[PDB]
Order: sequence, then C-alpha cells, then structure tokens
Amino acid sequence: ANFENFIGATEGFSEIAYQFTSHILTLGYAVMLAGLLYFILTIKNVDKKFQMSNILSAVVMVSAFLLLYAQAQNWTSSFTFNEEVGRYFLDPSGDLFNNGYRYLNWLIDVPMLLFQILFVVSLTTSKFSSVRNQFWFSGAMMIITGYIGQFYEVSNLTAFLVWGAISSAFFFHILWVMKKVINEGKEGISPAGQKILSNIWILFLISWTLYPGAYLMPYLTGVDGFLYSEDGVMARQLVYTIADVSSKVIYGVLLGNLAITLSKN
Ligand SMILES: *C\C=C(C)/C=C/C=C(C)/C=C/C1=C(C)CCCC1(C)C
Repeated sequence: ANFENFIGATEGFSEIAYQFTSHILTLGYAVMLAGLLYFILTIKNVDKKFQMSNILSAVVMVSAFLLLYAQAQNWTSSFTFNEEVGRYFLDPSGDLFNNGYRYLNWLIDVPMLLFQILFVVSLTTSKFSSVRNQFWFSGAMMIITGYIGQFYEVSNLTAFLVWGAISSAFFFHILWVMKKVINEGKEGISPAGQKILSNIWILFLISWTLYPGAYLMPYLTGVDGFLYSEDGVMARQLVYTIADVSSKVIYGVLLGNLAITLSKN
C-alpha cells in the first residue's frame, strides 16, 4: 500500500511517533470544528454580497472535519502495540492506514477554496466564468493525478515522481490564475484591502506548497536516508496538519477580514 503501511509492517512505530501522530491528527480535525463555528457565527459581520464566502468556508470546514476525523481513526485503529518489541505494528486484522480520506477532502475543498475569492474580489479584464472553469479543471486534475502517483509511493518510485510532476503542472496553472486574480482584485480597492490581498497571496503560496512537500517528505533524504523512517511519517503528517490549518481555516479568516474592509465605503 503506502509508505505508512510499509513502516508499520517492516519496522513499526515507537510509541512516541505513534502517539505523536495520533495527537497531531486530532489537533487537525478539532481545529476544523472550531473553524466551522467561527464561520457560521461571523457571517453577520459581512454584507449580504460577501456572505457566500463565509458559506463556502463553513462547507469546507464540514468536509474537513468529517474526513480528517475518519483519517484520525484510521491511523489509530490500524496499528497495535507488540509487547515483545515495544513498538506498534500494522495490524492484519484492521482496515490498514488509508490516505484516501485526505485526497477525497482535497477534491472537495479545491473548487470551493478557489471559487470563494471570486466572491470577495472583483475582476477587471478577466471573465468570471473563464477564471472559474480554469480553477475547477486544473484543481481536479492536480488532485486526481496526485492520487494516481500516490498508488506507486512504495512500489515504483519513478512513477510516483512523474505523476507528482504532472500534478505540479496543474498546480502551477492554478498559481498563475490566482496571481492574475489577485492583481485585478487589487485595482480600485483601498490600500488597507490591498494589504490584506497581498497577505492572502503569500499565505496561499506557502500553504499550498506545503502539500507537495509532505508528498515527497520520506524520499527527500534520498532513497535510504533519515526521513525514510517513522520520522518522515511524523513530519509528513505534521506538514499536512499545518497546511490544512493554513489553506482551509486561516485562508478563510483572511478573506473574511478583507470583506469587512471592503464594507468601508
Ligand atoms: C485542503 C484543501 C486544499 C486546496 C488542498 C490542497 C492540496 C494540494 C495543493 C496538493 C497538491 C499536490 C501537488 C502539488 C503535487 C503532489 C501531489 C499533491 C496532491 C500532494
């Protein structure tokens, strides 16, 4: 299956790496529940015309709470302690760790997080339907090809890499279109909102880049190095959780602040 199930079957997990990974992944879904309440409760502070952005954030929160909770359980319930070795090992009598929950979550969120900025910023010379359709197409393909390449994570490394680069192509298309969007979005609005739009752009850039970083993390120290272990698994799930909080929660808080700033007129 995956690099996680490999380590779980071929070397096992120190209680620290196991309990750490369960804790960070719990942090993950708990934060999505906190954000859900935040977006619902704040929806009154923004004019009707921006509220659709809050709505989309609330929906993203629901789909990340539900799927990142499924994955938390999947990770905990997939390994059992061995008293002889004192380490956690993949259980043959379980579901086995399965990261489809995460890709299913990305496939849902991606249209919604890309669509929502289009409800707070106005374009200048670009058409709303062109940006939208371009976001949705390459957002879906980025994920689908990323899911395919992930089927070869442990087995064929070279396929894992060439698919990753395919999925990166679509990612770079999205970063291109988002940059145009942020440029046209800057025209006209106050300097304060231009400041927030620039913050949104940097956070969008880093936070989305963390995801390919966590996809390559075990092989980053070579095909036999330090991260090729329970420590790369630890780091991979830590980066993911950081990327989840930033691109899903923090992103929508920033768009909310912008919308309020745009109601000063
Ligand atoms: C949770 C919400 C979103 C928008 C998640 C986004 C995830 C990514 C941008 C993942 C990207 C990948 C890339 C760029 C290439 C390797 C495979 C990944 C799917 C991890």
